[PDB]
Amino acid sequence: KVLNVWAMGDEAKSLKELAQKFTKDTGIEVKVQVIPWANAHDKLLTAVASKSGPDVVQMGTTWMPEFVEAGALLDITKDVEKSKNMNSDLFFPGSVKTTQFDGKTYGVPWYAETRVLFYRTDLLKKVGYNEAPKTWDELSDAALKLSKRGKDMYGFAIDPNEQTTGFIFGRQNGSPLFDKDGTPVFNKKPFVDTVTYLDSFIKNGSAPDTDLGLDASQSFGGDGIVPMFMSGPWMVNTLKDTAPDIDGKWATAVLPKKENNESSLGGANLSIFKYSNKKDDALKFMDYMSQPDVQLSWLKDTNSMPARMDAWEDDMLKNDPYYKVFGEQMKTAEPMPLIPQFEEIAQLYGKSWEQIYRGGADVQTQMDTFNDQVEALLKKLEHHHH
Ligand SMILES: [Zn+2]
Ligand SMILES: [Zn+2]
Ligand SMILES: [Zn+2]
Ligand SMILES: [Zn+2]
Ligand SMILES: [Zn+2]
Ligand SMILES: [Zn+2]
Ligand SMILES: [Zn+2]
Ligand SMILES: [Zn+2]
Ligand SMILES: [Zn+2]
Ligand SMILES: [Zn+2]
Ligand SMILES: [Zn+2]
Ligand SMILES: [Zn+2]
Ligand SMILES: [Zn+2]
Ligand SMILES: [Zn+2]
Ligand SMILES: [Zn+2]
Repeated sequence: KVLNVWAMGDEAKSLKELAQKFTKDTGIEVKVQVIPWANAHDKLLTAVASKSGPDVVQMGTTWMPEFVEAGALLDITKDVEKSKNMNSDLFFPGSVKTTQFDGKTYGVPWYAETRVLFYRTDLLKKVGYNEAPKTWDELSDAALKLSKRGKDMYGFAIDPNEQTTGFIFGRQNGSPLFDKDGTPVFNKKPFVDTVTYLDSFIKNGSAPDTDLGLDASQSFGGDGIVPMFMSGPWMVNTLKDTAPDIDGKWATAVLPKKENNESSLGGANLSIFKYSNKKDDALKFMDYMSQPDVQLSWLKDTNSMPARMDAWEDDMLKNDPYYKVFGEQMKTAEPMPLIPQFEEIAQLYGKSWEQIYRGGADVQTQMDTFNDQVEALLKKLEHHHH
């Protein structure tokens, strides 16, 4: 009788609260189970293997490729086209891409995350920039200048464990990452030149090449040791809460442009488990969560940005100087390639990046080795294919 909803994390307090309001509204009873992130993969596969699980599941966008192939997620194409609040035109195009496979829809975008430039407005002004850097040459130039402030002063952070960063810059320089035949092209000139460009901030001392052990407040606040970096919407909240000393001294901006300035697109979708016996009630719970005002309540309780475009007509987003920039970036942002072993490929990239920035490898030779590893990884599907 009760609609089982799987949410991911340590806590699902805010969703329980919206689920209790949904129940008061619809007479639909909802039980939210909290699945720790390090158990969700195997928990969901177990549900598939046992043809028994929740009715609605929170799906990280990068997990969609594997759970669609695994048969975990119901084809809801027909149901969402005739819905009020779940139609694909109502969501950011990149969020929509994460739901669509062989022309079919396996979920509804719920909340979206994209990566923007965080910068110290006073520090950029100091080195001659009235606005955020707008191009790769400016990001390079502004960062080298900021690094000459002092001994352990920097200009820009390249996070060596951030999976998106390499590929976001690659696409900006016109790498498609995989060609039309699915062949990896990490060793071709648009991607190789991108990695040379990222490597230049390390070699020139404008990006840290070790773990400085600074939290965001410590690195970005104060004198602004690392005065520019890239992050998601969660960092707005963190800076306001942990670095009040820099109030009115920082902003977000859209990423600097090369051929384009497009960012990554991630977050979560709501999907129906394939063997749900309550599809009707699942679709009703999902359509409530797709309503603009619920997306805005969710944003207030958890700072997750709406995937529903109409929510962005609210003043708390439209006219917020931090979040409006995430809204603009969202418009053209592109999910990381939606294949089941992307996270492995991100990881191989991480290692190659390390061999360059730390071990001084040649960029072209190292990208040749990386491209060969991706090819090998793709041939034998050791993980995540079904
Ligand atoms: Zn919470
Ligand atoms: Zn080109
Ligand atoms: Zn060093
Ligand atoms: Zn807060
Ligand atoms: Zn609430
Ligand atoms: Zn408007
Ligand atoms: Zn585009
Ligand atoms: Zn290492
Ligand atoms: Zn060379
Ligand atoms: Zn192996
Ligand atoms: Zn894995
Ligand atoms: Zn394994
Ligand atoms: Zn897997
Ligand atoms: Zn496959
Ligand atoms: Zn399987």
